[PDB]
Amino acid sequence: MIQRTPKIQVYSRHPAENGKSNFLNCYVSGFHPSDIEVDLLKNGERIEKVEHSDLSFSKDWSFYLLYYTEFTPTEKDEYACRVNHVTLSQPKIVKWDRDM
Amino acid sequence: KLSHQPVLL
Amino acid sequence: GSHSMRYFFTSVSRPGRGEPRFIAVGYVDDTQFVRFDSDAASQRMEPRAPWIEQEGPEYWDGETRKVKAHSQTHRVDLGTLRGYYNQSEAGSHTVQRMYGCDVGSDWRFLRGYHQYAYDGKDYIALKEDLRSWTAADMAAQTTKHKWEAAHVAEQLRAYLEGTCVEWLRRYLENGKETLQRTDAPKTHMTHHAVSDHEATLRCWALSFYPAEITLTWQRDGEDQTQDTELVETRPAGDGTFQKWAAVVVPSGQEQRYTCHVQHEGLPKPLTLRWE
Repeated sequence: MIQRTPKIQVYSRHPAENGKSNFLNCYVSGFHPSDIEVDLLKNGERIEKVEHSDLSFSKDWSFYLLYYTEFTPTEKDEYACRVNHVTLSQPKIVKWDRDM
Repeated sequence: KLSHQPVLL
Repeated sequence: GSHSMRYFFTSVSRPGRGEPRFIAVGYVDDTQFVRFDSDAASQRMEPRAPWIEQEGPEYWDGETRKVKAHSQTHRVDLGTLRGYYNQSEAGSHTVQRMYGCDVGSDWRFLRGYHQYAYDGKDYIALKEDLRSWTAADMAAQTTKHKWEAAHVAEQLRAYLEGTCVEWLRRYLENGKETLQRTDAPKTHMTHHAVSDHEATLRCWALSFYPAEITLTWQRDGEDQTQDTELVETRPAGDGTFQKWAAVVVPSGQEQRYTCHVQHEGLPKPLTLRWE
């Protein structure tokens, strides 16, 4: 049984602009097996209106999923993606970095 | 369109 | 350009929790257009792209029947592979299947695929000549011998070279406004001081379709890979894709570096330089 740990990217659909409606994305890829827990966080708290893509996989058989939610960024709100998978000893949190 | 071929491992 | 149609099937056993989970998705190029989920309420193949919704009830009935047949065979496959590998009924295991076809810019057949994985590793795969199989290990030799004596590959050759091509053409035509579009990347470069000594240059490509793209850094016109970082191409969520590539450079030497962007929607490759 090949296990592979998820790669995680957190980013917005459109260039972020404060006060402007947008989508927050958490893209998990390259992982195996397919069971995975993914949450989107606003100031550490779990957002409830999150949708995700249908499970699919790449040429090397590793799975990928997009989780996403509508959001309007501000100057001071912090967003993040929390991911749990059998290859992790504890959930991994990746903060959203607009300034890239 | 999906295939209809019977394929069993 | 070239195009493809692909179907991806994931089957996961759930010991003590009833039937195995089964998910099927279908793609034209980088656009998903159908899905089926064994745990969903409808128990039907469902549309996931606007252009496929025009297909009438005979289409959806036929695809639903075939995807349920695929689900029944994968249910048995899980039990079959557990035996080949002498595994207990206690653990969860994953079977994956992919098949489909690629065509060239004239939309004629280029390559067909039909392959399986078990718990994340190759199990068996149809070879490019569409006559023979690659068995990944000793257990898969059993399947290969059975499929060879039954001429399984010859029947699949007909689907991959026939039905698959014909319906890929039909989808490409019915979905022409989106499937045949080529959205060139929108690009820009950012600059961040890491300290007073070095800076990160980041080359961005946004809202492009299809996913295929090449971002490369050059220094003085020569390809540069040291001190670079490149992320996986990622979906924007609106049907387009995003990617960036970065290089860390000595401060005062930013002007030596160029980012080069290759994409099928560009009439010419782009060259970006800082400011």
